[PDB]
Amino acid sequence: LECHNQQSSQPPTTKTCSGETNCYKKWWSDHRGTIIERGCGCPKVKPGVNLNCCRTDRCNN
Repeated sequence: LECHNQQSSQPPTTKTCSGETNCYKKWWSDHRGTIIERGCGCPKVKPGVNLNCCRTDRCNN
């Protein structure tokens, strides 16, 4: 499964995951900025932080 890797405002980078056939994206705004991060798997959705789980390729962008 090929999903994105870049975070925050990085370039369009992807990578193949092994065993894991899922990817998720998490982001959260700060004082005067926005932090973004993606990866494979599906963590727990915590309150205050944005997170999205999907099973689509590069779905975590």
